[PDB]
Amino acid sequence: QASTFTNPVLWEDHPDLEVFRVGSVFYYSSSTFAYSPGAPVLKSYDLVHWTPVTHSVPRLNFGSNYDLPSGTPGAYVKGIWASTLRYRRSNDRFYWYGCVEGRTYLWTSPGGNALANNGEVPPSAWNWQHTATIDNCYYDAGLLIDDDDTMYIAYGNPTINVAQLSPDGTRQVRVQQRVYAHPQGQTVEGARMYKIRGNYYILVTRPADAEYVLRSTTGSPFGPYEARTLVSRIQGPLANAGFAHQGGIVDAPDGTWHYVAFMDAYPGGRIPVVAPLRWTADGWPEVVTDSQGRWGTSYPIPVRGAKNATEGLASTDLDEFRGTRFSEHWEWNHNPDTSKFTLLGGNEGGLILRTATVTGDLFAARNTLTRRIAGPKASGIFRLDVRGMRDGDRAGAVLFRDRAAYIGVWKQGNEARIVMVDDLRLNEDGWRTASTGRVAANGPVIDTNAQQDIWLRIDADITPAFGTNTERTTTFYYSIDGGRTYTRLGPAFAMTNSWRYFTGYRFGVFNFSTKSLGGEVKVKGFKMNMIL
Repeated sequence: QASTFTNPVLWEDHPDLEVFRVGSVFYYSSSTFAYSPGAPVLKSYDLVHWTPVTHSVPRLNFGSNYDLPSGTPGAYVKGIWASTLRYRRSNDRFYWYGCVEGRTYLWTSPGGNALANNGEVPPSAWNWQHTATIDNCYYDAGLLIDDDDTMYIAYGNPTINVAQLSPDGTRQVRVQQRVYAHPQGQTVEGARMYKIRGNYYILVTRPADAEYVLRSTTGSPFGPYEARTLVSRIQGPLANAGFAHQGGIVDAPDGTWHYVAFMDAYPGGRIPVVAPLRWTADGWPEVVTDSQGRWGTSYPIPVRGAKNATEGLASTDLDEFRGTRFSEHWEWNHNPDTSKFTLLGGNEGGLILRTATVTGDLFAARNTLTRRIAGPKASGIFRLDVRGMRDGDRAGAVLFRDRAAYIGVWKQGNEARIVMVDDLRLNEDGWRTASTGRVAANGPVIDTNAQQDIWLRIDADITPAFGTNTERTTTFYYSIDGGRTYTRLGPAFAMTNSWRYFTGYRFGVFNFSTKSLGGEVKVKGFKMNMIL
């Protein structure tokens, strides 16, 4: 058995993390902006091996922009920002709170008696429902369920506030403003709140390079709070990925604490790293560094020999869209038009994407289905049947972000042709479309037999390059011999290192029309291979 682990623990974009433990299970909640479903939950038995198990927000309920009714700016880079999740033992219910455009939304799910089953939730038990809307802006919320079952939320920017909730968690009953302000006027945010051995602690970030630990000086959850540095511009564990910051702390079954932070590993996104904590005699947590004062590239494993938790498909497992619902790896760009896709299900599987939007702009198209890229290098392959495309349809495999490119098929009259398109751009100023794309290369006309089984492959390099002037490249390929041989199409595509869109690069499949609705493609399957 492995006795150590290496950082990062998961090389996939899961930002604004919250972590906690129920029995033997660790849970991890991340932010997802306008991707739908939102607010994924991952589980691990050891803080190292994570698997996605549910989403707290099955359809984004924050207004009609989230349905992408009429093109950009839609709700791009709005939606779910840093939010919070905890498990309530007393009623066996998970509570997810997230502030979206000035209001805070509560989504809850029963836990299938998790408290009594060592923290396990049966897959069939998850059932997330919109439970309340609180008309308070809990920006960068951190929920605490206190030992007496009173619920508190720390929040704010650039100073921290603490609100007390009603017993059912649906309204605010008390608030203390400005429980912490930095004495040199520095901005703090990213609150996570804890009750630990009789005391209240709040973890906050100084964006985007430091984490401070606050502790209540009075013993009251309303503070006031004083601060110590947890990390500040710490080196490691990865180069060209900004600094470890934000995240949260959690204890293992053996009682040892750990700090789970994330790095700005653009162009891949923001990815978790883990370090042990020790506690000073006066009750402050400190990061255990390597012998050189760095966040270690490797540490002892927090929990040893724990079977991984194969609850559904792994990130790199072939997915032929079998059974009743999407695996937890998939999220749509904005809420999907549910009338325009079909998960066929059963042993054969297959996903039908009927065109949902008439547009010349990929960023305006409904029903683009996306998933995270695993780093540092990965190949995403989609296998399609495109015989059902109609005149004016465009469909394919997209490397999806604010600067995007795809390999796809364009159906014009009775001609289906493979194309590579680049220069698909959203303006960072307001997220309106800047460019609807350039056909960088034409591939072959494909006959009906090739249309029946076309494989489109994206080789993405997400090796961190944040804060450098080196842009990583992605290359595109197609196969019309059943995935045996691939042909490179088009130039290498340079990827942006910008943080402004927040979400990392993703693999996606899209299908829209420039002329009229009616056509469809079938996605037979997707596979991600790690490029070693």
